[PDB]
Amino acid sequence: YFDLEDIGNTTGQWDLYGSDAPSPYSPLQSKFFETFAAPFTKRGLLLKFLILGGGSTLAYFSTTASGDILPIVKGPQLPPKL
Amino acid sequence: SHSVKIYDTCIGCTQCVRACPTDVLEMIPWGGCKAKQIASAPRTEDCVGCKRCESACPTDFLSVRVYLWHETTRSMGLAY
Amino acid sequence: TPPELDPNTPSPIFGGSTGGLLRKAQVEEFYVITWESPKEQIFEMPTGGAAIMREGPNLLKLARKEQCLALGTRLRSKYKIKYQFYRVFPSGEVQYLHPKDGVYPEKVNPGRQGVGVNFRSIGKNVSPIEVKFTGKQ
Amino acid sequence: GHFSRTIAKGPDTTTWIWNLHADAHDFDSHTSDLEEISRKVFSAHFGQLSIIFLWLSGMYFHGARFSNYEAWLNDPTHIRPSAQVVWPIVGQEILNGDVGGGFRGIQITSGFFQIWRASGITSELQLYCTAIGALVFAGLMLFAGWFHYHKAAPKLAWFQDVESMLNHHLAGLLGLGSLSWARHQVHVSLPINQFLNAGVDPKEIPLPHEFILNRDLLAQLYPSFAEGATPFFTLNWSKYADFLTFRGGLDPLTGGLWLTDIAHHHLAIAILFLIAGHMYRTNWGIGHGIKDILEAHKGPFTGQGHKGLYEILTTSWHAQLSINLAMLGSLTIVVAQHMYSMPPYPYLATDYATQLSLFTHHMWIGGFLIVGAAAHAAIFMVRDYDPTTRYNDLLDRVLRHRDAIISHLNWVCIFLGFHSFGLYIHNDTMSALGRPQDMFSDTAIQLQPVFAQWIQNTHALAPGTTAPGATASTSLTWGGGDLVAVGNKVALLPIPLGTADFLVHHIHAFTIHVTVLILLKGVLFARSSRLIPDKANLGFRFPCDGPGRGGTCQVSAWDHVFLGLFWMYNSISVVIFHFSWKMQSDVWGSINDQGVVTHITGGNFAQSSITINGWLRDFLWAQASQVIQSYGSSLSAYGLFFLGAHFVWAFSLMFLFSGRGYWQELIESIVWAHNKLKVAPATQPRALSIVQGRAVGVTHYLLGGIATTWAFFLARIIAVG
Amino acid sequence: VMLAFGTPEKQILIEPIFAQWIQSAHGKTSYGFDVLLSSTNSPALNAGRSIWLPGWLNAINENSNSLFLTIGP
Amino acid sequence: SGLTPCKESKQFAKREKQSIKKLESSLKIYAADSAPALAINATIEKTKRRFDNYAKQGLLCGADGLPHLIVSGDQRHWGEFITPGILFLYIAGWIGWVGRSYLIAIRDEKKPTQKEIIIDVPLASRLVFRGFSWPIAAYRELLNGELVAKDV
Amino acid sequence: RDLKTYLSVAPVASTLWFAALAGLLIEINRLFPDALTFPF
Amino acid sequence: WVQDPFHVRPIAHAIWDPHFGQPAVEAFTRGGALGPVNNAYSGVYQWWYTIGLRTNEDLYTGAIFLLFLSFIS
Amino acid sequence: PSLFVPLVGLLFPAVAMASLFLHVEK
Ligand code: CLA
Ligand code: CLA
Ligand code: CLA
Ligand SMILES: CCCCCCCCCCCCCCCC(=O)OC[C@H](COP(=O)(O)OC[C@@H](O)CO)OC(=O)CCCCCCCCCCCCCCC
Ligand SMILES: CC1=C(/C=C/C(C)=C/C=C/C(C)=C\C=C\C=C(C)\C=C\C=C(C)\C=C\C2=C(C)CCCC2(C)C)C(C)(C)CCC1
Ligand code: SF4
Ligand code: SF4
Ligand code: SF4
Repeated sequence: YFDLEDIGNTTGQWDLYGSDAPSPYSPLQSKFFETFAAPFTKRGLLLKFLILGGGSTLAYFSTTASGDILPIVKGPQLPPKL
Repeated sequence: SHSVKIYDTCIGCTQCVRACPTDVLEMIPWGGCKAKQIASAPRTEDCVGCKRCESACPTDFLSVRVYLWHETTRSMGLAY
Repeated sequence: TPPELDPNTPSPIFGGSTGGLLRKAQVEEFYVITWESPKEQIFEMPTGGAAIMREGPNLLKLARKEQCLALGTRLRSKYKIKYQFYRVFPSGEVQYLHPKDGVYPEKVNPGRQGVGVNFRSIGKNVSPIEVKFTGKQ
Repeated sequence: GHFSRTIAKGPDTTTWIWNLHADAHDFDSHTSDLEEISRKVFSAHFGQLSIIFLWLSGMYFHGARFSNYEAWLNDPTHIRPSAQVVWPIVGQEILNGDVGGGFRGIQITSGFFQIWRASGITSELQLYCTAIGALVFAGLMLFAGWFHYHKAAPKLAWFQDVESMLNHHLAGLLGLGSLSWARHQVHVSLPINQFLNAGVDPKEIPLPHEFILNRDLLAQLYPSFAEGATPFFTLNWSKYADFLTFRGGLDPLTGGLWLTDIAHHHLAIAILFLIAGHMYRTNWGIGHGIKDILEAHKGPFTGQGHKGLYEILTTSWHAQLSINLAMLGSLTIVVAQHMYSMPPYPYLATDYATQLSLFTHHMWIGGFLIVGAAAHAAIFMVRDYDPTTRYNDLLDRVLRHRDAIISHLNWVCIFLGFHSFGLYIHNDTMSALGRPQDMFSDTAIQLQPVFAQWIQNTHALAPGTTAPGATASTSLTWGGGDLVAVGNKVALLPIPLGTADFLVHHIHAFTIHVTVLILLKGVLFARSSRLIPDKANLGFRFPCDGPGRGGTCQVSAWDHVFLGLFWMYNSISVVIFHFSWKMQSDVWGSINDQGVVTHITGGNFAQSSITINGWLRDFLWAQASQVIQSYGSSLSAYGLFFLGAHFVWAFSLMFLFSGRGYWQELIESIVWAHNKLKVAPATQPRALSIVQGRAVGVTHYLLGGIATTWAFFLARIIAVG
Repeated sequence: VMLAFGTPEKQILIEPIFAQWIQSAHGKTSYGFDVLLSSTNSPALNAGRSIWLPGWLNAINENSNSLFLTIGP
Repeated sequence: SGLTPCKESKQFAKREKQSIKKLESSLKIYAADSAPALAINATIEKTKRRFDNYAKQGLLCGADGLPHLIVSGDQRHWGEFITPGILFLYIAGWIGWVGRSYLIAIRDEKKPTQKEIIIDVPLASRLVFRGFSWPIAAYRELLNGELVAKDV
Repeated sequence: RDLKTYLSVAPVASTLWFAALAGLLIEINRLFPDALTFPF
Repeated sequence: WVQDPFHVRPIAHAIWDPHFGQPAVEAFTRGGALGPVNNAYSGVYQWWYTIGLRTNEDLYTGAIFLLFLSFIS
Repeated sequence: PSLFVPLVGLLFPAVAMASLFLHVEK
């Protein structure tokens, strides 16, 4: 009934489902976020920061009192033939 | 895409064409057999490689041979 | 032969399905098929079930090409109906395939060109050979 | 192919022989004449009934001449039920073992002994007659099929009158059948068994017919029978309540349901099926047009609905067969779970060997039939689905959003699989690393099945409150503080539900959902698919459509039944395992003088069935010791069949992991060796077809697998129970 | 079958007499075979000329090592 | 042959006694004169008999106390393999020769496959006994026991 | 009556043949059980 | 291990796993090691001892030499 | 010491899997 070689888009599911909403905005509080979230918006630079943020994992394990790394002590079993 | 070939050992029974669901083959005027026809493979781009054509061939061993080569969406038979 | 071309035609009655086009159509390709019915009949429709055929030009859009032929080969049987389908593309364009020659591929026609015909006969193929090609040229 | 002329034609390859049997019963492929088919299957049912009738005759006959039933009757607690005897040839006689009663025979698990005691049967004389009566019936049934195919075959119009058939089957067969049996109970079963429970001895029991003739003998007990006029015609009915009651629970001396209740049950069931029998329209006005009523239901969601169904279910056998197989199988399953929880036979629950094998047998039969529903449902789509002539609309939409249903069901299985099997892999890992606090256990982070525990709680407090007439509970698994102990064995006991019980139920949720997925996917996409737009033209049983499209192997609806067949095995196989361990661990056992109960495995289910290693050790490795140590004893055959099944099973993997292209090329070399020595058969040897190799594969897999547990279980409970 | 039937004396237990003949041919004095390196007169064992044989023949008749174990049905 | 004959065996002799005692244990609960009685006692005599026979015929018996067969070809133990083996090949050939003789007779004329699925031709004219002398197939070998179509 | 014979001449023939073979073998074993050798 | 090849278990390497519970670290502490280790079943101890390796220092020099051999490859 | 390295043996998969992903989609 409605196929138009002119517009190939409506013909296909090209249309954004009504879930799209191109409406206004949100409060001015954004002016704050835009200021402090800027260094993480660069990409690639952020890729690196997070990977080198893996330096946290090293720091957290080099220093860790309560993970089972001690026997605590025992007298070991010989044991099948010593 | 897939590579299909026809051989002069054909007898022009046209069953390979009727078997194809994508329309990869067709009949051709020729002087080699009594039917004076021969299979042709012009549209290999639409070939999916299912070998339905081979299972209709009556020649002692196939006159039409499908050689599965590079894969494409059409050959992969994808609808998405 | 001159391709007839398709402009606008009504679609057959159906009501919807989940086997229709999806994204591929938008960005790669989609195939449409046209056939004329002497009666508002009922046909199976692949990728779904039950659709009324309609009477008139009848235009349907599908994907994979094969879906169109399946319908077309069922359309030629059961009902004595002629049909034709094309590949739409995403930016207009007019590629018309099948019948093409205007006479069915199974029926021998006068000027087609062989394309990939080997006059050697099978079993007489060679063995490689590190050079380009496989020997079934 | 005897059935078809071209098929019969001539044999050129061995494939002809395999085809001949494969399509022997495929009646709708031999003719397009619906009447001819219907006539064929109707006669086939007679031939079936003859075989099962003959089957029954042999069970009664063997019970008479080759059994120690009489011996078992006087001492049911520690006499082993045994029918059939083995001739002393090539060392066979070892299978004849001590079963008590001074008799040498193989211990049985069919449960006929418990059935016969309930029926009030006392002598081999009585069993002898019933065997002959069955044979006489077998002669009739076989003759009846010959008469209705060659002499007087019904019209298609005859079979199509479904209304008349419905009315009868759920009234003439069900109602009067229940009623007729209800009479035998209170006149024969109840009187005689009442004596048997008083330790009177069978030969000292009067003959059943003496109870019927003179009321005197039957009236001294159950004194409601005393009145000749009977209070029935007075319509007070309160007086009758002595021979029938709503007591429920379990008799503490015989361990079965009170026959005092089953008689009342059938009395109700009978007329309930007699009334419901008067529903559909026939000839004398009063009744329903099922065609009309079906049409009435329609909906904003369904649009036209059910319209046209009556046409479909009156012209397509596969449609009716699928529905029937789906529920007859489902019925067999609920039968298994009702006979274990509510033991209906005298000295049945006490006989642990019979109960395990009864529950397990019904689970497989029920499981198989349901899988068969998938097949014929798919066969209907390929062979009988025609929108032009028989549109439904319900079927439509379903086909319309079929990519939706499967995709969702696909997700649920992944959610279930993770949230079932994953928990076990969690527990297996936390226990191996030495941290049981972490595991999903009753001792650690517990996942209590409070919903199931709540339903059981209300069943316990049901008698008196929401069930005044009920003196006791429905089943003692819902009892609370009750305990029945027949002999030194425990008949039944309240079954607890813990975190270990939460996991296993979620595994059954899983296995069933996946089995549904595989089967349902094959039915909907039986005709068309994005991959194969014309699958319906390839048929229902075809191997493939070539290596094209990346590979289209097992796209057939047949192959979906093939894949779902293994999964139905995987499914039940773990239900029966759940049953076996739970009953042995928390129910079955011996009760002492003080009242202390010791179970067979000693309550190790709760903390050891939460681990995979726990099933592999505390269950398999532990409970196998019987089967693998049965050599030189009466259970010798089970040990062999245990090994024999492991073989036919690994033998299946040969067919399943390979293809026929290899085999055909191998045969070529073998045919050459034959041609050299003039020993080449004119019927050229061919490999099995692609589809047959799958059929051969799954059969042996199921056989070897099923058979292997059979020997597992039957060796376990006999040596222990 | 017979062990199931409780009759292990009906088994087919073929003695690997060919292989046991090889073992005796190596120096094992088990079995009554009288073959090379364990026989009564031959060019083979005396070709030992001490050296390997005395230390090695000690090793073959060791009931502890895996050097030529005892074999059967 | 570290085995010492079943006669001077203490294990194989002990094994006999062990088996019959277990059988005797079973008849104690049935009371003689009864059916399960003979069946047990009949089993016992067969047990004694087979143990008795094995010692007669030789049979070496290992340390385990069970007879071990010797297939080396030793004349002392020919009855353990060679003589039954000769008997097998005889019947094995006989079957082979009769079967081959059948498919050959069928091939000329008729529909050959008809005879294969259905053989309402029994031993043909009289083909079975032809196997009584199969070994004379050695003389069929010097002529045309094999077809010359493929290789030699 | 030609018909019954043929009927008995299909794969059933195999059952009859193997039943006859089994009977022979079993009876042989009755007269000579526990045979581990041919001693004559 | 060298000082008593009969009654000591060779050590492949140490174990370091955060998922290990205390009973795990417990059970795997063997061969006179300060922490949980794996009992070597590759027979490298017998091989290295037989060819003449007696100290840890010797083992290190071999590791360095192989690391160097790995480079020139 | 040995409690610093098995994690970089797990930082490495994070790095490797990320890099390879970029390589294969390019
Ligand atoms: C009384 C003797 C008798 C005779 C001479 C015939 C003769 C015939 N019948 Mg009839 N039939 C009979 C009894 C008889 N029948 C009975 C008692 C029934 C009711 C079940 C039938 C139901 C019947 C049907 C539905 C059909 C025939 C047909 C035929 C014709 C073809 C034969 C055939 O089907 O192929 C094969 C011959 C066989 C004997 C097949 C074997 C089937 C039997 C019942 C197997 C027994 C079950 C077995 C024990 C299962 C366990 C196996 C276990 C060992 C593994 C032929 C004229 C067919 C026809 O008319 O052709 C179009 C046909 O459609 N018969
Ligand atoms: C309600 C009962 C019922 C009825 C009346 C039918 C009827 C039919 N079925 Mg169905 N089926 C059923 C249940 C039923 N089925 C169930 C529960 C399943 C799931 C397992 C199936 C799965 C199924 C498939 C996949 C197919 C059918 C097909 C058919 C049709 C013909 C096939 C045929 O002749 O059999 C042929 C009989 C054989 C080939 C014998 C095979 C050997 C058996 C399986 C071995 C059994 C082992 C034995 C029990 C134990 C070992 C014994 C041994 C060691 C001696 C016929 C209409 C076929 C069809 O195309 O429909 C038209 C088809 O392909 N059925
Ligand atoms: C336990 C499972 C199993 C068994 C028994 C076999 C057996 C065999 N395989 Mg197989 N295979 C298997 C699994 C198995 N395979 C698996 C999982 C794979 C990977 C996919 C393969 C891949 C494979 C390949 C690639 C090949 C084989 C081949 C063979 C044959 C080798 C010939 C031989 O040694 O003895 C002969 C036969 C046997 C030892 C078993 C026969 C079974 C019994 C003994 C027959 C007696 C029947 C008895 C009377 C029962 C009657 C039943 C009754 C209902 C009638 C043999 C039949 C080769 C072959 O075909 O050589 C010719 C070969 O090419 N196999
Ligand atoms: C948190 C605990 C509370 C429980 C609520 C959540 C659990 C139950 C799941 C909600 C499902 C909603 C059912 C609506 C009741 C319902 O089914 O409505 C039925 C509705 C009615 O249609 P009509 O009114 O047309 O029906 C009449 C005619 O159509 C037929 O003649 O039909 C449809 O919804 C069509 C679309 C199917 C809807 C598919 C959803 C299927 C859910 C799958 C889960 C099955 C669970 C079974 C467990 C035993
Ligand atoms: C002496 C002896 C021994 C040895 C043996 C040997 C070592 C040998 C050999 C052998 C050989 C190495 C042989 C060979 C060969 C060959 C050939 C080349 C063949 C052939 C054949 C044929 C040709 C056959 C045919 C036929 C017949 C005649 C019958 C039937 C079948 C047919 C028909 C199949 C031992 C010591 C062990 C034991 C003791 C004794
Ligand atoms: S393989 Fe399939 S698509 Fe290709 S030529 Fe053959 S039938 Fe056509
Ligand atoms: S099937 Fe073979 S012979 Fe027939 S038309 Fe095709 S190529 Fe020619
Ligand atoms: S191997 Fe078999 S199933 Fe797979 S593509 Fe080839 S023919 Fe089809």
